[PDB]
Amino acid sequence: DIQMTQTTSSLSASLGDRVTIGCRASQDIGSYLNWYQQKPDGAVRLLIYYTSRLHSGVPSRFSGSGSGTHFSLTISNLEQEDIGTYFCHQDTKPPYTFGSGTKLEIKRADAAPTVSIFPPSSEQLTSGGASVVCFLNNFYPKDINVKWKIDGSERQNGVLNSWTDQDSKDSTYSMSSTLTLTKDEYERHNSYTCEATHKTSTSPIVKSFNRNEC
Amino acid sequence: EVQLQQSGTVLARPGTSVKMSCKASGYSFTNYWMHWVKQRPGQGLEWIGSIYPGNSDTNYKQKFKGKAKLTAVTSASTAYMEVNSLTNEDSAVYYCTRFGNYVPFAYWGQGTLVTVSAATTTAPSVYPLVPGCSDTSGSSVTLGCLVKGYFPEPVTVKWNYGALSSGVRTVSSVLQSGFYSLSSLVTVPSSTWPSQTVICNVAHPASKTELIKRIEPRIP
Ligand SMILES: CO[C@H]1O[C@H](CO[C@H]2O[C@H](CO[C@H]3O[C@H](CO)[C@@H](O)[C@@H]3O[C@@H]3O[C@H](CO)[C@@H](O)[C@@H]3O)[C@@H](O[C@H]3O[C@H](CO)[C@@H](O)[C@@H]3O[C@@H]3O[C@H](CO)[C@@H](O)[C@@H]3O)[C@@H]2O)[C@@H](O)[C@@H]1O
Repeated sequence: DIQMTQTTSSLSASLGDRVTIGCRASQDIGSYLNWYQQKPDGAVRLLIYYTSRLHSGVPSRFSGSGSGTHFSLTISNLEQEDIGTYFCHQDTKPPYTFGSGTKLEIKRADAAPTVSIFPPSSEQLTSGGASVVCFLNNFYPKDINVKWKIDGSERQNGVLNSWTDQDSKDSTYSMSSTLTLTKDEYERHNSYTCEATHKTSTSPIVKSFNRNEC
Repeated sequence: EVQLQQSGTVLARPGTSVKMSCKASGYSFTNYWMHWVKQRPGQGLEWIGSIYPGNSDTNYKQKFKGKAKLTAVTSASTAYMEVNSLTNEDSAVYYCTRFGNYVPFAYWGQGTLVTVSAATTTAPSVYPLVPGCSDTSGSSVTLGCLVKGYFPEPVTVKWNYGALSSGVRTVSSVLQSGFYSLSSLVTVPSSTWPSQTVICNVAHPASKTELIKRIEPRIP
């Protein structure tokens, strides 16, 4: 088969800047190279076909180039709506093959998270479990560290971290850290603290509550 | 106008088979090749094969011969793919897509998610995320729903049946010890909550469950 290789798996660029996404074929494929964009909801859209031809509703910012073995999709001036994963596709003849995709992120002005802490609900507690949630809202860049302290002591076990996709409108991220304990474990301690470390400050943003409600 | 509507998510045991559908509208079904594409996480995109519904001609990537079977029913304007001898490697999103004319894959289905597992379906437990009693106030408030211990994927969360979309943040699911969990949070004005019903709607297609959780202040 014809191996399609994309230059990089992820790319981050600022609004207004020129962006290039590269693709390479293991043999000469002439002009038979297509570019698709996939959104986080899984929707797939054809942007460029036959190396350089734009498709339906595709903005003039997009252009395509190709040598037969090396190809690129170029965005002249990056816009907010350009977020997604870009795949190349050769269709010389069966079997068709695809590049593995380049995920395009918007590079944004740095933004500090807004931090919220959520004690377990009475509903969960009465059923024997206890989850404590630390939520970090609307920050950039994506890289962020959450540290849990229970009665002053670090806990790493039973912690689950997850991020949103980059916000389609303002390019920020949000994330939650969930600490799972049993009710009995949870009732054996008083102080619950999450500390968020982000590049926007050298001092952690700290949120706590006491199980005593005081 | 051209639409490709694919069937819903499927959970299947190893060794069994699944048959998924792709219903076409807005064009003459029998005059275009319908292709199938596999998206497995960390495996990019993989072409499986295609069918021309007009004369039932098919082609396949060599590895899928005898593994995936492509059919079409003209009367139903529907293309089908049946994948047999299922393994965990068959867990993926499968797309149907139309080829031509003088363009490649111009129209795509929404994708069908296949989960191959011996694990049975488990509905989520939902718990409210409510600010603590001794929390600092302010013009806005952040509320949420914790969605725990479900299988298989996916779960969707909406707020107030979809009417609340602004300030919504739903993190990706995480897989742990065989089960999925996620959380969805919303920031609303302090005069909307606790003034109005704030509900999270949790849907889990595999268990056919449509759950609601009212977000209410803690017991004083
Ligand atoms: C500009 O480059 C872009 O266009 C390329 C796609 O262009 C082709 O699309 C039309 C349909 O093509 C499919 O149908 C043909 C016959 O079956 C197949 O070659 C092609 O199918 C693909 O090939 C594999 C099978 O070999 C299938 O798996 C895969 O789907 C082609 O145009 C022809 O079809 C239309 C309508 O039928 C006709 O207008 C045209 O046929 C020509 O006109 C005469 C009949 O009208 C006939 O004598 C001539 O063939 C077109 O070539 C895409 O790759 C590039 O991005």
